[PDB]
Amino acid sequence: TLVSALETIEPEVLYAGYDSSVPDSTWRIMTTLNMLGGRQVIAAVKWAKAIPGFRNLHLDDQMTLLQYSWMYLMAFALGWRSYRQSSANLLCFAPDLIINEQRMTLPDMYDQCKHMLYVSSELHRLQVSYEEYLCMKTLLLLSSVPKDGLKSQALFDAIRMTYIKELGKAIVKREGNSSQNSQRFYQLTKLLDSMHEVVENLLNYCFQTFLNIKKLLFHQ
Amino acid sequence: PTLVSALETIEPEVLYAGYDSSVPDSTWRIMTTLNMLGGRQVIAAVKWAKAIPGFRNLHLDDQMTLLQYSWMYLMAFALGWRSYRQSSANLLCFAPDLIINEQRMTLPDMYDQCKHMLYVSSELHRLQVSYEEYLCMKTLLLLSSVPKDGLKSQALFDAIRMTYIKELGKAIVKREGNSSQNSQRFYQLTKLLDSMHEVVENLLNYCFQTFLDKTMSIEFPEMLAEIITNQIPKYSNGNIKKLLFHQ
Amino acid sequence: LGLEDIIRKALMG
Amino acid sequence: GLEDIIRKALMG
Ligand SMILES: COc1cc(F)ccc1-c1c(CN(C)Cc2ccccc2)[nH]c2c(NS(C)(=O)=O)cc(C(C)C)cc12
Ligand SMILES: COc1cc(F)ccc1-c1c(CN(C)Cc2ccccc2)[nH]c2c(NS(C)(=O)=O)cc(C(C)C)cc12
Repeated sequence: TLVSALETIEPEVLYAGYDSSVPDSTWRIMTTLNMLGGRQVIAAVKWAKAIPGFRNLHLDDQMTLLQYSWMYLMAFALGWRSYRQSSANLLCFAPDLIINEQRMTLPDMYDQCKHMLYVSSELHRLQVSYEEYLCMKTLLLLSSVPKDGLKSQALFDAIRMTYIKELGKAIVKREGNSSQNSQRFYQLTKLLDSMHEVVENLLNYCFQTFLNIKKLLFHQ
Repeated sequence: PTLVSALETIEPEVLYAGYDSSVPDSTWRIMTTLNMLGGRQVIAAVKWAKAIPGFRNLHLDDQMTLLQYSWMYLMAFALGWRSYRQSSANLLCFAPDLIINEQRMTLPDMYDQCKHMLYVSSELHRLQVSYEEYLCMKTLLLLSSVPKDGLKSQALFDAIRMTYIKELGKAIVKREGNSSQNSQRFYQLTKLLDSMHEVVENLLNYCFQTFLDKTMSIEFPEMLAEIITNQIPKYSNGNIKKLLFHQ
Repeated sequence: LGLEDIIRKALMG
Repeated sequence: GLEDIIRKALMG
């Protein structure tokens, strides 16, 4: 029977996925941040294209750097804004979206909030300048490479070195003596290295609530 | 100039998240939740259509065109059915875990649309529509619009449509109805089918307008230029022929 | 257009 | 996923 065929193929009702155990406010913060993050990624790719020496690289490498470094750039830009605006007290995601950690009732969220404040706290503790931050952020784009290697691995090695030199210049500009400079370079490069662990835990948290790489270091 | 002055020149302005306080958290959650659920409901409707006897025999381009015209006819009619079977047309039963009380709703434009979605449900209640009538009617809603320049498999489309029209007659009969009341039921069920064109037009209008104001404009303002460009008509009065049982 | 992607993916899949 | 978002933004 033709009507029997229709009764058979009728799909089952779909569930909305509404979980009342998750409050409306925190649901709205999570979803708004997911959307904001999507737009920050687009903005990061547009920024990278404008970096001296970046488009000169191989299109597959440009693609793989951005795919490795997107959350490095966002968490770091988050740390900077949080330090400048709130002295590392709140997560300053956007001018119209400021998150107070002690308004986050589910523990996993709160612990991730606390961990994101670390980057901010270190930028505050070290009193990092705009010029230092700009150089450090360019270095975060060039901090992860595939074990299988890059196509334009030579031009990358050269450009990373030029940005390590521009950071040295930003440090120099604080007018510290040669001994203050070398310890400041050590401190800023240790923060850079610590980003790997920061991003892994943050990326873990984000996928957990939602559902080949060689991580370069300055210190071994 | 210096390499760092270049970095300072290219640092993007911070993005606004677009958090509109005028919209309550519960309202925001309901309208974002319904958008996501609707995306999944469209996917389910495509899988369902692929399995409709006769549908995959049409040209692939026609199959695509029919689904593009009719996704919200199928969604709004199934919403009507579930709202009738669960609440007897008192509430919008979008999903078992998402039932909306039109009275505990903040905006009136939302309310009017809810009353319009409830109208489909109250009519299915009023006419005491059977599962088999519903199944035939829902199939006919997938076949309720065609391009004005016709489908590639137009003759097959017509034959399929007539087959399911005949199938609706067979379903009316099983209600154990009076011969005069059967010709009367066909008239009322097809009149409700015809009225879906206005229900959907008004619903898609409200949905697109609310979405562009409350979601796109607030949370992705950069998307707008390409959205409004893609929305431009190819023909002066469109290419959709809405099929009617009653002229 | 955006809905068109969802429909074609689900249609071909 | 995000690979497509990065591809669209880089190419455009
Ligand atoms: C602008 O956004 C951010 C900027 C930033 F520098 C660091 C983190 C985020 C961030 C994103 C953004 N996406 C795109 C991350 C993502 C990645 C993979 C899968 C899903 C989401 N989403 C967040 C959520 N929502 S959630 C809990 O994952 O549903 C909560 C929190 C905190 C309040 C914990 C933070 C975020
Ligand atoms: C499962 O969903 C539905 C099923 C259904 F049979 C009829 C309507 C909906 C429905 C959708 C779903 N999308 C995907 C529709 C859409 C269309 C065009 C543009 C964007 C979204 N979204 C709704 C919203 N959110 S809104 C206000 O447009 O931002 C509100 C309401 C009511 C509470 C008014 C209803 C809906």
